[PDB]
Amino acid sequence: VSQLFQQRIVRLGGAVDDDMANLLVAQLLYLDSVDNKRDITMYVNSPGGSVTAGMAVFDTMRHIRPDVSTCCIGLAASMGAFILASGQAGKRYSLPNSRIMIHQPLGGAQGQATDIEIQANEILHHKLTLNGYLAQFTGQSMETITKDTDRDFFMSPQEAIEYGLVDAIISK
Amino acid sequence: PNPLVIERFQGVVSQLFQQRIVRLGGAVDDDMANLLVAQLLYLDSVDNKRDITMYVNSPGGSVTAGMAVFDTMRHIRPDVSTCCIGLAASMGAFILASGQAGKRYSLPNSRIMIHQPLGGAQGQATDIEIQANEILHHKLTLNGYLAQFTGQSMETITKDTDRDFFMSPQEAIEYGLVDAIISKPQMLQSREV
Amino acid sequence: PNPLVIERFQGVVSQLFQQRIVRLGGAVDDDMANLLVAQLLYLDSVDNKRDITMYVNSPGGSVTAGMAVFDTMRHIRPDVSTCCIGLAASMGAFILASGQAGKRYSLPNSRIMIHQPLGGAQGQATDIEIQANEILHHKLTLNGYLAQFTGQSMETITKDTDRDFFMSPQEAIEYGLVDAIISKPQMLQSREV
Amino acid sequence: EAISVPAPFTKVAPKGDRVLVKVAEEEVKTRGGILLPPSAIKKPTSGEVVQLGDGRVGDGEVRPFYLQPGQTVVYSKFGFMYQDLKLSNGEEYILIREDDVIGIMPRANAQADDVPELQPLADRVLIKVEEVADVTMGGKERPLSGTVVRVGPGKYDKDAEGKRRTVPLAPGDKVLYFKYAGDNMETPSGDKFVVLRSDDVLCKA
Amino acid sequence: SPVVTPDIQIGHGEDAIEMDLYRYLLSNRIIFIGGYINDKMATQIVGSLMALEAVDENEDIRIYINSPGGQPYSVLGVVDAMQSIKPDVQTVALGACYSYASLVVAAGTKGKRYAMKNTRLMMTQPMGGSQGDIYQIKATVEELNALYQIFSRYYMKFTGMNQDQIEQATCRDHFMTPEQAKLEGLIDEIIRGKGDYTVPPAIVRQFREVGLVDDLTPGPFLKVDCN
Amino acid sequence: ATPVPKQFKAVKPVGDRVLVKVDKEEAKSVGGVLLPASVRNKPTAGSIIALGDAKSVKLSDKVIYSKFAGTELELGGAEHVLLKEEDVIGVLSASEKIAQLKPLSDRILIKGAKAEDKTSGGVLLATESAEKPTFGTVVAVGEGREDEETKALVKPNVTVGATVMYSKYSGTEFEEDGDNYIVVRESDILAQLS
Amino acid sequence: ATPVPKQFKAVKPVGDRVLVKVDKEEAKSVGGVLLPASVRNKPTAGSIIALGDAKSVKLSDKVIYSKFAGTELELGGAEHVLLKEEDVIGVLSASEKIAQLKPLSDRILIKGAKAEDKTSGGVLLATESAEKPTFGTVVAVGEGREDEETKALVKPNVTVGATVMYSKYSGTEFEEDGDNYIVVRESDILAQLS
Amino acid sequence: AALDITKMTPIHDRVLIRPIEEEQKTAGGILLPKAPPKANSDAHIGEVLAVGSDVTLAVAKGDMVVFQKYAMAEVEVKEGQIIFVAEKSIMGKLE
Amino acid sequence: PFGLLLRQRIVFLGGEVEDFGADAIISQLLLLDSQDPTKDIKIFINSPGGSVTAGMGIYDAMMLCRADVNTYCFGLAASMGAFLLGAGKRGKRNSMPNSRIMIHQPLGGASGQAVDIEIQAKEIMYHKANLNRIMADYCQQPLSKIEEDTDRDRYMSPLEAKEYGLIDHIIGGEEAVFN
Amino acid sequence: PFGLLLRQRIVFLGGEVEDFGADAIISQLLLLDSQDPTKDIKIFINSPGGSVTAGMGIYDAMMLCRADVNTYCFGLAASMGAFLLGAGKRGKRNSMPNSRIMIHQPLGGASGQAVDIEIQAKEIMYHKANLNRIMADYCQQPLSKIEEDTDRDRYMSPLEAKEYGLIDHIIGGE
Amino acid sequence: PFGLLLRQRIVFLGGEVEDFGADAIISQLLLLDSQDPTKDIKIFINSPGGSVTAGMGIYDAMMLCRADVNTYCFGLAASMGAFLLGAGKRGKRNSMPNSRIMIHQPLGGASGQAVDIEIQAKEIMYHKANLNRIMADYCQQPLSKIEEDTDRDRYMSPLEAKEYGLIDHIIGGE
Repeated sequence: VSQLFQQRIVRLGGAVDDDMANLLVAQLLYLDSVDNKRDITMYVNSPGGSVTAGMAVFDTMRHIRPDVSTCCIGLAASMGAFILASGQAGKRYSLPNSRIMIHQPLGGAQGQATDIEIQANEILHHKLTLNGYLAQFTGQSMETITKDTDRDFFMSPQEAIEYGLVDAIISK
Repeated sequence: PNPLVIERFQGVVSQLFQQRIVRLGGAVDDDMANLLVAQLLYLDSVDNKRDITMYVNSPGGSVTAGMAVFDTMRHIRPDVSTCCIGLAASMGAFILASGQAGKRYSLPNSRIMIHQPLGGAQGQATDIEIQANEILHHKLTLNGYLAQFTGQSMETITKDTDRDFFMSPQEAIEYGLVDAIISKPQMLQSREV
Repeated sequence: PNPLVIERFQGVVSQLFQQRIVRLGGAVDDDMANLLVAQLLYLDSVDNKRDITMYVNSPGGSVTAGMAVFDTMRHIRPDVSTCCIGLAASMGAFILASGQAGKRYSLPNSRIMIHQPLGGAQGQATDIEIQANEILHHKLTLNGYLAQFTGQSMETITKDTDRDFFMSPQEAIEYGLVDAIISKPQMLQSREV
Repeated sequence: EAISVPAPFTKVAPKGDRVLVKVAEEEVKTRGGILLPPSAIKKPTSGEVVQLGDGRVGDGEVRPFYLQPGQTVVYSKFGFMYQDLKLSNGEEYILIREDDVIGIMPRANAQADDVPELQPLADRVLIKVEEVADVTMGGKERPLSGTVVRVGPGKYDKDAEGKRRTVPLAPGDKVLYFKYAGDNMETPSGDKFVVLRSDDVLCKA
Repeated sequence: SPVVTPDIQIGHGEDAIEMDLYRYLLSNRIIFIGGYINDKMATQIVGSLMALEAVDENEDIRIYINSPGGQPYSVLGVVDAMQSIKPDVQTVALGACYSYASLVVAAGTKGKRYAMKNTRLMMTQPMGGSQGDIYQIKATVEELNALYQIFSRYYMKFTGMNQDQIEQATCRDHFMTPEQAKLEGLIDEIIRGKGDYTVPPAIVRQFREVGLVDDLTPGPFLKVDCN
Repeated sequence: ATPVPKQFKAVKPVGDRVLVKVDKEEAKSVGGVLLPASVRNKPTAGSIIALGDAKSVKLSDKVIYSKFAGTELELGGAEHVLLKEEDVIGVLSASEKIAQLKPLSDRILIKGAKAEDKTSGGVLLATESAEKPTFGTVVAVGEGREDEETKALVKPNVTVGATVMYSKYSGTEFEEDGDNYIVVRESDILAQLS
Repeated sequence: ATPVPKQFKAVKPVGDRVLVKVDKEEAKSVGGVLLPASVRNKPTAGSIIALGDAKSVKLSDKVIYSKFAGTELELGGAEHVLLKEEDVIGVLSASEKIAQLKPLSDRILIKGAKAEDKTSGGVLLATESAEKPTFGTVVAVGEGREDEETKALVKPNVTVGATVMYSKYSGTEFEEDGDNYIVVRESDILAQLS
Repeated sequence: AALDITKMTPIHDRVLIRPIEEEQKTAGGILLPKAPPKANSDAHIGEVLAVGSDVTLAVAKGDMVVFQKYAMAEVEVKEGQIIFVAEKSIMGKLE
Repeated sequence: PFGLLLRQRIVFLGGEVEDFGADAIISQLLLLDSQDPTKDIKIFINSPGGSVTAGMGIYDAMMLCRADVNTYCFGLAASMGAFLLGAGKRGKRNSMPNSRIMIHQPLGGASGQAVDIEIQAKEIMYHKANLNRIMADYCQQPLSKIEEDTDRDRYMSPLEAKEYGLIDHIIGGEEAVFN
Repeated sequence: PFGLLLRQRIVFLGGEVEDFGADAIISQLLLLDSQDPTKDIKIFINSPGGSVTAGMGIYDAMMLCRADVNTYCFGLAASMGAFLLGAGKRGKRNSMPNSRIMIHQPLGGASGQAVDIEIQAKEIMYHKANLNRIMADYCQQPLSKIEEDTDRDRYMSPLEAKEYGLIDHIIGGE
Repeated sequence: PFGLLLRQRIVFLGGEVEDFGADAIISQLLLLDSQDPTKDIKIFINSPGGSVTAGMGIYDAMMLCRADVNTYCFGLAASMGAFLLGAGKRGKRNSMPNSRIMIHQPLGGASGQAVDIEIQAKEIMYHKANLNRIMADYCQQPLSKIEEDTDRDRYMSPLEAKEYGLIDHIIGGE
């Protein structure tokens, strides 16, 4: 898997947690430092993950002074699809038979009754942060993003272009 | 545990080994004590006159493993300068106190704990009193060497290290554990008038 | 344990290949026997006349895993000198007895243990008597091979092999397991007058 | 690689015993739009000599280089063992080695037409590719046959004579070559060419 | 080895260090089969068979087999790939063979099937398990009959026996000695030591079945009348 | 290092071997915090006692040298280094300023024209550049190499006021009140831009 | 080491190569305890069958060599080494004492001026693997390397009775009844401490 | 050189050899079927040209010399091995 | 080893298909297409199953490859490898003469909310509907006949796989296939 | 990965702060000051918390070096990296616009006698009074409001963290 | 690590000596015999105990060495290292002045059939008669004084271990 590092390809595989997010931004610090003109293509394949782990890789891609390219491989369930929509307009690619799922992220509330209400406000703040940023990436209204994110909704790659998740597909 | 951090941890301890810096790894047991005595018996090849920096950080451990490190620190020709960063246990602070007199340095934010060493006993009736006597022998030798390092009396050590006794290096410099503290001089702040 | 002991053990085994010494250690398993078959055919390729000093120290193992170790020593061109260090087992002393006559050595404080092979049977009623014939095939061939190595009769072997029987190196010369004892000459100790 | 010069000086001095050339012809910014496969951009670049440096110091004796400023040095652009030192007025001074000297081309300021007329300068030999099969007795590889067109002088001899011992090959001989043994060249007429070093010259055929 | 197995290798040179034991033996056209034959190591033996195929098309690829069994479809993929290559394959039987490793040593070329003196061979019908509804029970018995019909005509091509002798042998658990497997046609040559001609107890029972040895005259054989 | 026996009381080097005395054991230059592990940016340059068969090294020179130049020895309680003439940087003048350190071997001293901070206060996705291109300017030149034809030391065509696109991590680095001073190879000048 | 069919037996080494036979495996001096293959400290102490173009040594000389001297060959029904002229030390006399060796090439045999009791009965000692400092007294010296300029051999500037410093792990070590003896390069001498 | 034309005489700076293969492949069913990679191939020289750029080879045609383990190319021409040996990789003759 | 077949453009698909094992085959498939878009790529499929999410990425990777692909079935092909068997180029599909072919729908578990169950119930039906219409293209079979043969959990011999349209050629001259 | 940026003084506090994990951070911190004491050392923060005595070991080791210290927070910092976020000097404490800042008091542990409970009680009472003196230094906040902020769990946005004194700048501006 | 001291003829008897742990030390004891049968071999003992059948393979491999044997104890020698401490050459067995030396009968276990208890009791009595003969050899003590001391756990200081015969010279002074 070391041959992809010289071709400026990073791999987003499995559920995103703290040690994977530290390794993923470490590869992003090196690929922009060797060249600030060529893009970085990322193969996203994730079934979900933590709330703060997906937000730790979202902001560092916006700091890359050249654009990036995101290609869906197989499936992105409620955490990888947010990484797809945060890419550059005109560089969001996907497989023709892939799958895009948009859902609110998982997360628990362990502690006191005063503690579980003050930490659920952060989850309600995470829902306004995720749906607030996703509405600016797809160009749709604020109501339609908060309407379908409560339950799991799978999206075909053909209907993902008209909705605004991806920009094009690689058929060849 | 993550196997990726092991080669990164092995690299930074080997680069400090060229600068004569050793490390106490976790609890003191038999596997690291043979590795630690291999490190103190190798740093004399470059020079035997300059001091040896010892990073001290141990949350506990056995009794006989720390005694194998204690006797070699006071026997070798260069002075061993111990440095406690973080948390030192009863065996960890004894390693810190076993350094050269006047060259035991630390930082004033650490925690120093000294007590009688932990142990157990299992067997027959005469097996209990045999294994209890060597713990009291280890009680007398740990409290006896601490009375010579700190300069206190014999009754002072046994009545303070009877239970868990946590100290700061601001007050350990008055007892005799740490000789001096290492801290940069800060700029004076404009306080309120 | 820690792989640093494994790395320093891998080095001294690699130096043993330059002195034509193979290593039989631990329990005789299926994977370890395949590591020892491939290391015996390579030592014949660099020289087909020099002997191979086989190190034998095993506390047990499988019966069919050691059967591949046995017949690969008799068909190769040079003789294999087998030595007993520490402990021999039922699959360990069978390696000891399979050496060349006149070149089987041992140490005077090692233990030679021999018994019938273990195992078990489970399944249907026809599966019991078939699997019992497999162990009796392993019972009669090991008793048949040991009668040719030591020179004893057939009935005196199975009277000692049916139970766990330990052997001394002083009585192994009279019985026929090892041929000689390699040891340094003793010191000229004065008597008590 | 692409270092900018300071402003108050423009005259770049060489890297001691190296070759300083300049080339801006037949680049990406050119008038030709329809071209050959990318050996056409790997053509003789015809680098004009600006200034030649001193001899080779080495271990205590000055070695000559056998070059003149009135020529056009050919070098490989894909073989990035050089520096691209660009001036402020669009001029790019390229500092190449003596091993990067391919040869001389008559009528150099043109397209890839005088490739059969390439005369080597350093330890290189021009081999014409014969239209034969590549591997027929293999299954390990087999070299392809080739004909010598032009020969060049070799390296400097360290003896007391101080002469450049030339390559013993002759034009018209049949030799062998491998596909990864040297720099491949292509002509629009269909003929192919390759240049090998003297250490890769093995035998005739 | 109960706790750990060290890397038993040798690489020595005057200038550079060589590879380990299994990498050096694979370069000498020798393949080792050890452990359980699952789907993971099945691609290792087939992939090494295709690796040595591109190196040379005439040298004899040797495969060493020592396994107590394996997956029935993973052991099926190594036989038909071994029969669909150009050069001949010399098989050597190591340790024991339990109903799947005895097939690959019988699948070698004629005249190159070498078995040792104390090798254990076994041939049985394939096993399996019932699962759920009757639409899958009928699919299970049709699968076990398909695995039995494929493995039946494998032994007919490599040994040349009759189908009645295979059904009488693979009905129950039948372990074969190489002296008995040489009569059945599974192997081609017996490997012995320096004049090692010991008689195994399977042939002493075979000598008792034909009437060559009795209880009064046991001969120079092992005792067998202790039943 | 080892203590020498009082048996000879004589040192006579052969070949390209020059004996140098160590100045002091760090000379307490880091006093006030007393710094048991600190920076050693000077390889103990000192005076010369014996010459041996050296060519360009004089007896009254204050020879600076690399840390791996030779074997350390405790001549009568004082540390001594028997350096080689091949890896000498230069000699030190009467003043302790490093700008007056004139080289006597195949070395060229430069000043340096690099940026003091490549991060500009600290920015993410940074801190990597190519190791070869950099900027620096020459202040002084040292001695050249011996020629076989003329039997004399000749110097290359380099001046004392040119800027040089040199190569990083060659030689060593020093500092004089904030001003850097780097020694490079001779054989490290890409262009004499003056 | 490969077996050779014996065809003609007309060995003529090209260049300065020397074909030399190993005499014995030390006549089994340590035979009786397990018979181990041990480290050889006397590589190829035998006679030369074919000289070639070498002129520093004769045919019937008993010369010691280095461990990595040449490639081993199994010719003549025995082991043989084919080595060059750059690694010869000197001839053995009728007595096999290693102290009586005269160097026949650019080699210097030294003993080692150290104390006869360093362990002091088994004290807790370590870190004795020093690299820079060591001592050695000279017993004999030979003729130096051939100079390519004047086409002549010159003796190095070293006496036969002085203590000279040298470098660790350079050369081959020998033992003569507890006394160490190392042969070094010519060109491995630093300073005579006498 | 020995495939397209019949004039297999090489240049003055190299010679051609023919290594001899032994019958170690028969015992491969028990043992390792060949030797480990080593020098001293014990090959006879087919074409001998003494004078070259490096030191010469005072040898006759048909004799056998020793070779280094590197700095040579390998090829198979008419079922026999041919190694492109240099003139500097020769140390001496064998018996 | 495996690296010797990689430079000869031959990859292996062995073991159970996982998400970590999916992108390892996709990353090496695009490297062979960028090196030589004219040379064919031979694959070897031996899989006892896998996920329907990661298995479709192998099918899209072979459709993304501009060069032709060659397939080889040895060992097992259970519900994921049989779909990747026929998905190659027609006329260049070979296998072993005794390998087994299993055409069956993928599996899946469902748990959670009541609205959560009906989402993944029609999702695995849409995966069943998409896998049926894709496998009916290269087989030249009607849709109503190929949608009921995948419901039967019975393996397929390679003798009847040839006229079924899933495979083209059999290595061995088509006489070594045993019933 | 991590070794490709370790030569430019890049410290990643990934994972939970344990006895072995924090020791790898301390042992690499002494390496960077010994090679060059004039250039800055960058420390990245992405950790959901950790031990009390182990997480304190990163703060006093960063104060041991004589060079400059830059600290950046990625994702979530829960009472161990958030205390280590403001541990650097003023002016070079930057943070991401979407990173969560969690303020929480540390935990404790005791198992033995009841007199061993009160030893660990005053041991964590000393650690609570220690960090309130430290956190009020680089934030310019009084001790009355900084004790109640550590009482309850509060996830803080970096918009209000700039005026609180814990961070200094925001990377990107918005 | 330990490879730097393996070339300096130093071995380490560290950790609990199991069947694989004893195999690593006795394989190193014959390599140092093959390297030089003249120079000294030092054995460093730090072990909490082990089995008798694995620790007996270290004694005869040490007695097979024709060179001088130096045995130094560092820390704990519990029932196995104390036997190997006296097993060296007289005049070279030393120990640190604050180490613990425990002498004890060799441990053993018995299970299986009742007829195995016939065999397992005999090998214990054979190992007891073998070790008491060796321990009375280098200590110059009668057999009645050895058996009454090893019957239970007996820790001892190196002061009374000098007059017993386990060590010969004190290396730490007093």
